[PDB]
Amino acid sequence: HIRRPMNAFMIFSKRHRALVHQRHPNQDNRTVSKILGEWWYALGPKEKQKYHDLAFQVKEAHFKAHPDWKWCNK
DNA sequence: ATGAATGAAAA
DNA sequence: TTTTCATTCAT
Repeated sequence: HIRRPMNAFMIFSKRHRALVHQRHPNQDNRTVSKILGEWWYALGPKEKQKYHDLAFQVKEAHFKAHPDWKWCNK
């Protein structure tokens, strides 16, 4: 099963979700998601375009390690 | 034990 | 609107 290439904020979330959870004691993982969104807005273009470069580099190797793959929504 | 909903974005 | 990750919470 070929899954979609990760977004930029998806990579961000993967790298910082645990952190947000540790730094907001026993919160809900949806408030964790929200705070992750806040962190993403408050992030400087400096690293935002780094996560963007990461998303590009994952996307290329997804469009070549899987030829003829489409964004199919049922 | 299985599904819902929280977040950004490219499609 | 859909879905990529993750996961508490609700069912």
